[PDB]
Amino acid sequence: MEINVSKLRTDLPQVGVQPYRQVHAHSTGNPHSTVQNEADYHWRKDPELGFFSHIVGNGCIMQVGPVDNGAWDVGGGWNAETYAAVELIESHSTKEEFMTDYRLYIELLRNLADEAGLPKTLDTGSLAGIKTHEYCTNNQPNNHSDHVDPYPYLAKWGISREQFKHDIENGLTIETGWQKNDTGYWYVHSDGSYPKDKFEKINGTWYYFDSSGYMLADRWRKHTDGNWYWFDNSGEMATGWKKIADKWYYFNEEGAMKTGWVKYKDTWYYLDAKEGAMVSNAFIQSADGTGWYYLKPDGTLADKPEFTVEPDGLITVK
Amino acid sequence: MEINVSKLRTDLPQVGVQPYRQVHAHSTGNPHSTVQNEADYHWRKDPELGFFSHIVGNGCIMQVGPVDNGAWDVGGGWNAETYAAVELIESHSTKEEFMTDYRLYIELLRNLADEAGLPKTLDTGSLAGIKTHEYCTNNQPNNHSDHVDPYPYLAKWGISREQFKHDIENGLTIETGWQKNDTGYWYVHSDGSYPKDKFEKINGTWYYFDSSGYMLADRWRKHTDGNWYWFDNSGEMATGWKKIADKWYYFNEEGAMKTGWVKYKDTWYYLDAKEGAMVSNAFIQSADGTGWYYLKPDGTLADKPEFTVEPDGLITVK
Ligand SMILES: C[N+](C)(C)CCO
Ligand SMILES: C[N+](C)(C)CCO
Ligand SMILES: C[N+](C)(C)CCO
Ligand SMILES: C[N+](C)(C)CCO
Ligand SMILES: C[N+](C)(C)CCO
Ligand SMILES: C[N+](C)(C)CCO
Ligand SMILES: C[N+](C)(C)CCO
Ligand SMILES: C[N+](C)(C)CCO
Ligand SMILES: C[N+](C)(C)CCO
Ligand SMILES: C[N+](C)(C)CCO
Ligand SMILES: [Zn+2]
Ligand SMILES: [Zn+2]
Repeated sequence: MEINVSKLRTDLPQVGVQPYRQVHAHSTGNPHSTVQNEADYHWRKDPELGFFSHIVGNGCIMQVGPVDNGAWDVGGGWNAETYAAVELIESHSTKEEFMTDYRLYIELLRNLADEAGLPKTLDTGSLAGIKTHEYCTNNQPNNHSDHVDPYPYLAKWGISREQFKHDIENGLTIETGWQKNDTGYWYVHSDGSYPKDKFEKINGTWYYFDSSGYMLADRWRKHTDGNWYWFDNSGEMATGWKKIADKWYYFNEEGAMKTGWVKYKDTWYYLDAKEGAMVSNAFIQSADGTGWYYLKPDGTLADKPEFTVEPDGLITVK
Repeated sequence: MEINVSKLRTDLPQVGVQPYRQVHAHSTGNPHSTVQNEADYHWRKDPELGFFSHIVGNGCIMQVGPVDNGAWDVGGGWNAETYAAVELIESHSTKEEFMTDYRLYIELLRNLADEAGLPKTLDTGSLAGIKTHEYCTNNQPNNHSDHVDPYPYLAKWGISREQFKHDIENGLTIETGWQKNDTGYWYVHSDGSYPKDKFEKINGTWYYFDSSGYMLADRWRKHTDGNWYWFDNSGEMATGWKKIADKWYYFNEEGAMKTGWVKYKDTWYYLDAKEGAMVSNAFIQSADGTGWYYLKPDGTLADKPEFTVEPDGLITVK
């Protein structure tokens, strides 16, 4: 992993003695500090106020103290078991920024446990392994701590204590971008979320995803704007003219199915106001209700319709 | 009451002695005999086989034996309490024929109880009053009878034992023909039934009655034949042209709302196939799909429509 050691303090005291049986998972408790803020403060601060080894934030890891040397990180006896103490910043604005750092945090904690010759377990009853500050607060001997990080901050962004344990113990893989199974496609954002019952523009193209997250393909959808949209076999939102089930429809540049008069090259077409399909061999009343326009069998507006009237008088138009 | 005494036997023996405390309600137990059949048989028969005083059937009452003389009618000790014994025939083909006779039966039983100085009660615990053969069978001393008339035959035509008792004790009024309350009209047939959810022709005129029996007035109804019918303020089924809520409809001679082309005097009108109303200022495609007929703003078919075409070319028709 890439580790920034520019603020790694080399003047910190050893706490306890080897072997160190624990890696400690923390969060800063600061809603505004960046990873650099934390490193700079840690750099100049009085170590007796507490110290640690790594800070994860803003897409990077800054090692601020030694490993395998104990630490004053959990306010109690298990300071003497600290192989490493990893802090996660709490200043994320979005779940995406959080997940980016959470991935590094999980990988770092797991790596440090392996390096220290410890089980990759979270908050178990054995002395060794990865322990949260909460677990230390609750279980360490000679405890002087009331901290319960990082569970509250993780829960904020949707990581339950059961998920944290699972990620620590299994590692974390988030398959992002287009995904597919036997049922259909879905699209996973950087943070693991995916669109459901909504439009999403992906790589310059609009798609719609159903309530389970499945991309709509070869399907109509009446949107919330009261408009009809159509999605072809690739899921792409229809624009322009489309022949759908042997009928012609027209969609504007924003995908909305149009009704009424639409110009096409040298001619005009009329799309049924009720069902949307191109109308043919029909009279359409003018907007001022003065008169009528005739649409030929091929759908094109009759520029110069000619009429013959039988005695009936049945009208034939041409 | 009108009583036919042409077959009144004067040779029957007295049974018991005055006073006679009971009027007995019977039914013949014969599914085919008419009132005359019963009277003729009673006339020639061996009295020891049983006898009575009145037979009600076919819209009349034939007195076949004396009153106030006892009778051999109930096969037991209360033969000696018989002031009168009234038999109802069981050969009715319809509920109407039954009700006609049932009315006479009720009135006769009540009248005979009054005449005999007895309470107009049915099957009570006191010695006196109107007693069914069933009640006698069940309660008389020295019983040799298993007859339970007239309850089964009454129940056949919809008179429960509770109704029989009520009619005997209160008398019976059936208000027939047109009836009305604050909600609407209903029409009561001779037998007390009235039409519900159906057409009924009354005095040469068709009406429709809802599921509670209320006549429909100023209302549409889609019938079971898939046709629409309309009923005006008097309930009469619409035929011919009707303007309903400012729109014109046409109904054929059987009341069915017509759609399509209808001839009227010197002209043709067209009634919308979907909602039925007269169409105006519109083109209607010919049946062979060859051409069109134009309907003027007033709804009349344009015999000689004349067209002018603007460059648009917007068509104006006249
Ligand atoms: C993530 N999937 C789209 C596979 C299913 C959601 O319900
Ligand atoms: C001919 N239409 C106008 C209907 C479709 C064009 O592609
Ligand atoms: C309705 N959307 C704007 C989401 C798509 C079309 O532009
Ligand atoms: C009627 N539309 C064509 C608009 C939607 C398909 O069902
Ligand atoms: C009645 N039609 C309209 C069908 C024919 C005109 O004469
Ligand atoms: C006899 N009524 C019509 C009054 C009511 C039936 O439900
Ligand atoms: C004029 N209509 C034909 C519509 C009605 C006749 O009474
Ligand atoms: C449908 N009915 C026959 C009952 C009435 C019209 O004639
Ligand atoms: C539509 N109709 C006129 C036929 C029935 C009224 O609701
Ligand atoms: C497009 N309209 C049919 C409205 C006008 C013809 O030029
Ligand atoms: Zn902590
Ligand atoms: Zn009897």
